[PDB]
Amino acid sequence: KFSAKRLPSTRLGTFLENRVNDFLRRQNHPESGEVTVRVVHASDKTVEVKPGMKARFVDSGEMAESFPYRTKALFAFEEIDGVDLCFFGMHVQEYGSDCPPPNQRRVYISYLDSVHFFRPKCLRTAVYHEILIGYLEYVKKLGYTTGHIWACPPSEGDDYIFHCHPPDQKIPKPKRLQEWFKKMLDKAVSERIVHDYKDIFKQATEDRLTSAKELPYFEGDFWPNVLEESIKELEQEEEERKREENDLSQKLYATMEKHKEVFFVIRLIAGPAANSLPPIVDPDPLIPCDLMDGRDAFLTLARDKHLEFSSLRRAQWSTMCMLVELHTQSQD
Ligand SMILES: CC(C)(COP(=O)(O)OP(=O)(O)OC[C@H]1O[C@@H](n2cnc3c(N)ncnc32)[C@H](O)[C@@H]1OP(=O)(O)O)[C@@H](O)C(=O)NCCC(=O)NCCS
Repeated sequence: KFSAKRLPSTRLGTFLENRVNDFLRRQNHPESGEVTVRVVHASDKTVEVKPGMKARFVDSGEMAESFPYRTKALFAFEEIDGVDLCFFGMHVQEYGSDCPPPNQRRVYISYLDSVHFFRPKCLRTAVYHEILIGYLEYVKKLGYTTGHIWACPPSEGDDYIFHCHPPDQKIPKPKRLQEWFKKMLDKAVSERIVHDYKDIFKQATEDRLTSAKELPYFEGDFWPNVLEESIKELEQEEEERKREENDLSQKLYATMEKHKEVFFVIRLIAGPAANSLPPIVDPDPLIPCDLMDGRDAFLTLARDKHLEFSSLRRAQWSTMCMLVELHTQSQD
């Protein structure tokens, strides 16, 4: 059988689904189904500093040329009427205790995506939040100190993870998505999972950040590209001054303040306890899976095989195909 449940389990997946199903049992809703969470990709990667920053800080020996991280893809499924539905997906980047500053003991949510067919409807959002809170709960247990989120909804017609969303699934505007993450984080705060959280601007200020090299630097994130753009801005200004004869940090602080409400810095472990921690040891094995290495492969598979997630029934058929692919691609 190629069911969701028969996908190879992990500590992380097991931890998440157990949290969600305990939550569902507590709600005792007659329409809810069993939820399965599976990590379907785990691999070692590195993000390398782009030219501008390498020139400024890497060649200077002030900053590592690259940072090692593990990427994970995980999906949540719901069984209803004995039928699998994939309804939530998320890719994360995890920077371990071996990672150089400024990235060590940090996790970053690359992207998350959903299709709105969870049953019952009235528990959908709560379940998403339980997945996210459990994730923060879990990495906090392993010893990561900080979580990072870039609250950015997809542009018109773009799919983050699931090809062809339901036409009537509304896409939240920035402010709504922002409030959504806050509600999730506030729950995590009341559960003493999250210590506190701040926008990127307030965090930098409190941390007394003085140099771009101090900003966490993640694969595909907003900040490495604004830094490259900022540096080219400096170069062109320098050229203006050249003609006339014939600060990075202040550019960054300015950009940080401008877009502060989109970027969350989430403190899992703060203060002293964040300083005498054992190495991070991840009990889960690597999980090679070309289909789920970042998001393009699955979008591409979906397009190629016409797997839409645009209705409940289309989503379930697509879910079956995805699962068959995940099962066979694993098999040797
Ligand atoms: C982020 C996400 C998982 C949240 O799903 P959610 O828990 O159902 O919350 P939403 O904010 O989307 O929807 C909540 C309600 O607001 C409504 N809503 C959403 N966007 C809206 C909009 N632009 N205008 C008016 N209403 C909107 C929804 O219809 C929903 O109504 P309902 O509860 O009465 O059914 C989902 O919106 C999603 O998958 N978005 C695409 C990917 C993404 O944005 N990822 C975040 C960046 S990493």
